[PDB]
Amino acid sequence: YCSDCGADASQVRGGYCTNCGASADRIR
Ligand SMILES: [Zn+2]
Repeated sequence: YCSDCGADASQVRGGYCTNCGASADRIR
């Protein structure tokens, strides 16, 4: 999940959470 917004990890692309724009690092 994205620690910043809760989005499912499946939603990360291009180095960013595609929901909230968090840097990749924020996925857990
Ligand atoms: Zn996010």
